[PDB]
Amino acid sequence: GPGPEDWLSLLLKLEKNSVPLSDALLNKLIGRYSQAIEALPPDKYGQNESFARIQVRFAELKAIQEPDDARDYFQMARANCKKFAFVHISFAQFELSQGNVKKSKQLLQKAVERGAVPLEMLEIALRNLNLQKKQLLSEEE
Repeated sequence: GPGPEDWLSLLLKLEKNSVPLSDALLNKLIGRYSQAIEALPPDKYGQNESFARIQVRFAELKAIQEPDDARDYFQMARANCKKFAFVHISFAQFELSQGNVKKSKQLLQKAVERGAVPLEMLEIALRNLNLQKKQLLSEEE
């Protein structure tokens, strides 16, 4: 069975081929991400960055499709991929978008306390939250 890097490569190609986006194409994409998650045991991949990207994208797609039921998918991604700062920032971004500023800050502070990496990404996110910006992270690379 293919690993997370092979699955992510297929999933990103499907996202590129799902333009212009529609409800039907969004449902198809979410379905394909669920198939990757069903095929990838989290106990083998907790330290895998491509696996963290798969779990985060599923949660982000669910936040578009049904924001009132997306929290559990961010909690799953954080439970499985806690090492990566971008996982915690994605959850904090979701909370911020829902108007839960206090929860967004607590998620970022807990990630700093628990040593999610890289630290710099978390400091930028905390600065942007304190500056009252809508996005914790801009078009960053």
